[PDB]
Amino acid sequence: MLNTTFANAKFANPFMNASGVHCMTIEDLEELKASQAGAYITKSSTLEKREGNPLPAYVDLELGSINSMGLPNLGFDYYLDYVLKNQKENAQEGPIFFSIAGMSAAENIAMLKKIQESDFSGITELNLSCPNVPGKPQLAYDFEATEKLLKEVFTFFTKPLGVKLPPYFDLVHFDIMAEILNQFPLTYVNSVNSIGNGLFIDPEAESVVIKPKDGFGGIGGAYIKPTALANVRAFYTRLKPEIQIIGTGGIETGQDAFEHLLCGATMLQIGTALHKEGPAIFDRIIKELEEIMNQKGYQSIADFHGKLKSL
Amino acid sequence: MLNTTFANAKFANPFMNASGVHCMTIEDLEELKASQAGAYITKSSTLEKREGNPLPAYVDLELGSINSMGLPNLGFDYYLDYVLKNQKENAQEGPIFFSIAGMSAAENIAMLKKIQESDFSGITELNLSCPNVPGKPQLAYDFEATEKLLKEVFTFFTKPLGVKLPPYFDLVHFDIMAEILNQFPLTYVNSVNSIGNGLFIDPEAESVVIKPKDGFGGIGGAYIKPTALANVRAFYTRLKPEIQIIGTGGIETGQDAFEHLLCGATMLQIGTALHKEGPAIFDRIIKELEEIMNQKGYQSIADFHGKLKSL
Ligand SMILES: Cc1cc2nc3c(=O)[nH]c(=O)nc-3n(C[C@H](O)[C@H](O)[C@H](O)COP(=O)(O)O)c2cc1C
Ligand SMILES: Cc1cc2nc3c(=O)[nH]c(=O)nc-3n(C[C@H](O)[C@H](O)[C@H](O)COP(=O)(O)O)c2cc1C
Ligand SMILES: O=C(O)c1cc(=O)[nH]c(=O)[nH]1
Ligand SMILES: O=C(O)c1cc(=O)[nH]c(=O)[nH]1
Ligand SMILES: [Mg+2]
Ligand SMILES: [Mg+2]
Repeated sequence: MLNTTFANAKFANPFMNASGVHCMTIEDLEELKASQAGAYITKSSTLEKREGNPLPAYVDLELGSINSMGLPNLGFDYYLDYVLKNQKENAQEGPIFFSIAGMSAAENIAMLKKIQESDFSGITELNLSCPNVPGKPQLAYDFEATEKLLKEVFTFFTKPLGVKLPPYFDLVHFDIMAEILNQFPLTYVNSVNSIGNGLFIDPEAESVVIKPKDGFGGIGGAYIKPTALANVRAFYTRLKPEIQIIGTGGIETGQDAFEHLLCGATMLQIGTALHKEGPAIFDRIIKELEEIMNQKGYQSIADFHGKLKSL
Repeated sequence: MLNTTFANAKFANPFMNASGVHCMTIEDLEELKASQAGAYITKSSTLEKREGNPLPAYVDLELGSINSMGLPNLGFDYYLDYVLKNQKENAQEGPIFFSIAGMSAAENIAMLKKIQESDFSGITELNLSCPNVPGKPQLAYDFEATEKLLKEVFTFFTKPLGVKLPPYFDLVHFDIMAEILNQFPLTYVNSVNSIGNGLFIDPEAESVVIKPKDGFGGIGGAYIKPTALANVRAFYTRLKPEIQIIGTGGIETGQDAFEHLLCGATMLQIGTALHKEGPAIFDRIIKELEEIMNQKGYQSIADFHGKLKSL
């Protein structure tokens, strides 16, 4: 019922992990492969291995999560070797996704060049929105810098590429970004990364709950679903059909998934909920979405994809 | 216990209504005056009376609210005439706040000039963040336009003035805005207005829940507290001490209030919670905050104001 076509590839269902969650090591990735997830993506990588910010850096909240991980990752070479090797094996339905988050334009270009030259046949996700790198703002909030980077990327990168975007809150910003992105042979847009620089306080201790950046961190979970759905929908009505969408943000139940799909998302990523529940979440949410479809008499996602009604 | 000094004026407590909530008519305002609120503010006004966006425009949500009112208001002259006659009665402890949200820079300048020329002795709040007027983005997301407007404003406005700001999610943005604001003799900054252009969906009807702008509206309530607290704290550590802060966003309990004060807010505004509960909320939240202070052995807000601890 959930069979999905995305990036000219076929997936059993639209569910995936969100980059950064349960995808740090080969062991984590193999657990996602064994789960019911339709597809999975690697932790955003940098050219070299990176330690990350001081702990505590992640905290579970009643309405979601707050985090300032700081891009801890095992490095580009580590992830490229895993994907190449799981590619040669033909042991899964649908390609693996590879996320990169260079700490400079040159770094992103270097990793993209390596992917282009390698035998990698999967999908790449360029992260333009990490809100937890001290001194390095979200690139996608700088429209000029974003367009400049993408123009250089497309002068040589021919493989499937998507961009992970931060949430926008002004309609003109959606217009500007859509006009920048529509000029490229981009495969997809993934909205949204965490709501940047939020704060959570322990009132009894009168202090913040994470160590990095004086307690400021990316917000995920139920707190952000309204923003996530809005971003998915706003881009769905502005992007050229050639650019599909991956919806991310506040997905915990089949109903949350149904809502993202109504908005126009094709693939769906789970962050916070997966962090709390583990890979078993995929079997649960798949069953919940199928039940919603059964009650409505839908046998395919096409029966409601992007059909959100206005009043 | 809650006695507060703000804008060189004395207030019984820091609580106020948030502009837009329970402050449309003289009757609403008189009800706020009779309540236990330390101060109150008028609905943002425009030069001409406005009907507002088509209904339904406001919906109560489990985690907050979504709205696209569209600045319905009785017009600048209506509110000015009211505050001018009330001021003369000397019937309350502390000035009334007057909010303005002109459709254009020219409209804001015209209203500010009328306030300057009038005998108004209260406090004015310039709203640079309404996210619900079709085709009119939040001015405060355009740093150049914001600085330009404020420079003209201060060539003539000498009365107390604060600015209502939209939420920011990137530290560099707080730096830019702080640099801009610190060059002016502003009285305060009010963070934050609703999280703009969010979306809420009724999964059973497969439809949005508000009529304007295809269902996109400002988000308030529990959903936005992490963002609201972060904005209050980020400006508290960046603004010159002459510019105080009013904290707005997700305040429903004494604990929420305590958190805003710990961040650096001096006055506190309640929107969504007041919309749902009515003016009786002030008596409830005041007692909740005093109980928190009593348990901690605090006898004044100064005992913890801005004392949020980092790890
Ligand atoms: C602990 C943690 C680490 C994350 N790491 C990444 C990352 O490396 N790359 C990326 O694009 N997003 C990262 N994200 C953001 C997610 O991919 C996702 O966009 C976000 O958590 C919003 O989804 P949610 O509401 O399901 O949590 C991370 C989120 C969390 C909580
Ligand atoms: C129905 C409604 C009308 C509002 N009208 C205004 C307005 O005229 N001017 C303004 O500055 N803010 C307005 N706001 C925003 C609030 O003042 C407040 O910033 C927002 O709701 C965040 O606070 P909350 O979490 O307590 O709701 C409005 C909010 C709502 C829900
Ligand atoms: O690793 C991180 O800090 C991180 C990166 C990113 O893109 N998003 C997030 O929430 N955290
Ligand atoms: O009247 C409105 O639509 C409105 C104005 C504003 O500044 N904020 C908000 O949430 N609504
Ligand atoms: Mg599997
Ligand atoms: Mg009173």
